[PDB]
Amino acid sequence: KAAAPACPRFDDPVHAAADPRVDVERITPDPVWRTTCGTLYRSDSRGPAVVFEQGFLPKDVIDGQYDIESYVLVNQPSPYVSTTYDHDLYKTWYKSGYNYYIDAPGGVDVNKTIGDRHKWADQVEVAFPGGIRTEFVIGVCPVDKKTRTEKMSECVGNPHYEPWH
Ligand SMILES: CN(C)CC(=O)Nc1ccc2[nH]c(=O)c3ccccc3c2c1
Repeated sequence: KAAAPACPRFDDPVHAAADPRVDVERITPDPVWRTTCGTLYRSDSRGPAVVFEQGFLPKDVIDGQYDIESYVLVNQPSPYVSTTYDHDLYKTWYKSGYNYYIDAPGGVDVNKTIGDRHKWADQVEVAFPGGIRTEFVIGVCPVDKKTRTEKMSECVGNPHYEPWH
């Protein structure tokens, strides 16, 4: 056996962003940034050909909803790309299509920022302001809709993934 090491910390809290125009000072309430570096996940209907080329881009870094509580409660275009600590959250998204695997620094830990008592706390969300560059997307597994399971012989690694710890 061996015990795991601690995580590298980038000076820039949105180092991972695919759209660097995001304005960290407009995030409300004051963000509590994730400091761990385990695999995160994102259920998305968008296909890997697109995600591996572009990364995850947010809907609207300019005029989107920068208030995290508002974004979480009432889905609206925002500067954030949502991910989760929970490998299995894809089972709750119908027509999910894909479970993406993400190894990215930072992100806003939603429950540490707005509390763990709101309606969607069990999503254990990490919100990435400005999204996530493709170099931080490990890969993807397609999801079988009828059983809500991963088609594990059809997982694909992202050729652009760059390990960093
Ligand atoms: C960037 N938009 C396409 C995303 C959207 O409007 N909703 C959305 C779309 C996909 C999402 N996927 C997730 O894995 C997730 C995990 C924790 C919390 C939220 C999500 C999530 C939310």
